[PDB]
Amino acid sequence: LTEDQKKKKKEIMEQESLWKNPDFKGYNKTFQELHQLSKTFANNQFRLALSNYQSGVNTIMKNRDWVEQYRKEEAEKKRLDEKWYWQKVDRKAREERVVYREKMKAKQDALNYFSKAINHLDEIKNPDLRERPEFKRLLSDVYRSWIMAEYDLQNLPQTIPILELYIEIDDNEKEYPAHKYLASAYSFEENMIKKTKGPDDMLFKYRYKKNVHLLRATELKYGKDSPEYKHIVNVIN
Amino acid sequence: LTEDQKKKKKEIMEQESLWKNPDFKGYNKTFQELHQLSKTFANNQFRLALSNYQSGVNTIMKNRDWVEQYRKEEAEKKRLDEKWYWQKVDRKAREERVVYREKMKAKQDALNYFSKAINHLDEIKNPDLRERPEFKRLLSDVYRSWIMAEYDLQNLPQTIPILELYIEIDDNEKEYPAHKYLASAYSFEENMIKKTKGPDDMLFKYRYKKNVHLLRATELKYGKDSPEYKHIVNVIN
Amino acid sequence: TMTARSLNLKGQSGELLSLSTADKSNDAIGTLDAALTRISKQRANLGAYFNRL
Repeated sequence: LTEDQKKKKKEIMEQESLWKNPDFKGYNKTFQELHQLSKTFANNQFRLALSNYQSGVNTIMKNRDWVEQYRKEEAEKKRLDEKWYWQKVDRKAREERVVYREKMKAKQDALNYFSKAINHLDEIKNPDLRERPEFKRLLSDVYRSWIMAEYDLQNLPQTIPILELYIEIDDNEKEYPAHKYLASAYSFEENMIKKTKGPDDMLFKYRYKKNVHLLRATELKYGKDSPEYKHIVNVIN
Repeated sequence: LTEDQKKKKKEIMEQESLWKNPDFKGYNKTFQELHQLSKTFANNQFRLALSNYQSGVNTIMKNRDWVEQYRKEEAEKKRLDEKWYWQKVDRKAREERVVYREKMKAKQDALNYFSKAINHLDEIKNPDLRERPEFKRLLSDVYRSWIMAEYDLQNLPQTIPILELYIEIDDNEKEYPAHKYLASAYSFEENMIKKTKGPDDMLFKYRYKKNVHLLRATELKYGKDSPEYKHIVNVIN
Repeated sequence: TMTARSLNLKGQSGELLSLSTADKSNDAIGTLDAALTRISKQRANLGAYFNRL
């Protein structure tokens, strides 16, 4: 490969890791680095923004622990009224829907915290501070967790304004997962217009934006005028 | 014979004795050793577990005495209304049914006591105490009597989880009768699926487990690569 | 009251997806009388209590 392709391969893997579903090692790594930003910045509103973000991520982490425990407790029940396939489907429908609704509440609590993290960053008015890598990386991590929290629950239309704000920050536009999620969320919205028989202007708007971010994700991961890019060229036409 | 074959012959005979139907000499030996172990153990919940186990075995022993006395009293009756062969067959079936019903109740009372013996052993929470030879000896004796109480009444499917818990304790897995009973009970369950035209997954599950414990019992009593081991392996494969 | 108010017997010899079976049929019938008896008495206790009030 070229020196740029080898560099690119490394970067795409780091970006996929960056967007990894949260776990305890990633939690630790994340709060090491986000706290590193607090170190240099020494700003009480940034500190408060991080305190709220961390509480939001903790909501998500505690929920993941709840989901395993709940499913465990259900698995460990004796099911003597489960002699039919439909009864197994019944009890399955009971389990999953309670889990989804509890995850919905955890998402809302996590987004109330993320909203507070943003409201505290909004209070940093000095443009010399708002342009700091410390400001931008924290704001990026708040948006990323916000996007992922909604994505997991299939709330794809809601992810668009946050993905768009995300890619505007400090070269986030060069992140392959950011364009993949934008393209997928736009695809959903295009399909919503086709299913609900909505206006053509919105059909084409959503289709266009899907193709833009499909094309950019492809360019970023494989390189422009690669066999994979060249394929997308004719498909979007 | 080799030192291993002589040792094996000795051990199989001791294991067959270990699973001998209860009688007064075995009762005496068993409880004299359990009480000495209880004094060494010095654990009130072990003492209580033993008190209940012994009450359960006493239920079984008292029942065996009842069955002889009942059959004796019936044999000694003059039967003026037994003039036809079909009457003799009917009356014979009536005797056997009364004996079976009383043995069923004795089993139920004996298992309530064994369940209490287990519930008391469950209250020994310290892992350094649960690993005591005294703890494992009593727990093994409770499961063994429980398995036998059900086995005698042909309640073979019910013996499986208890046999499985039994073989997990202190090298019980190396006992030939334990694998013989597992293989026989699994065979019964396979036959139930074949007679009731049940699902294939359960047919093969039960057949598989029968073959595993059939071969393992064979290996344990006759040795690996014995004419008997080689035969069972060739039949199964 | 809860299901463990009586001897909570379900299922029967043959194919199951559980690991439990019912006991002596005659006692299972007797058990249901016990179940009804235990709760009927509790209801009557409330009934009687209502009359006290």
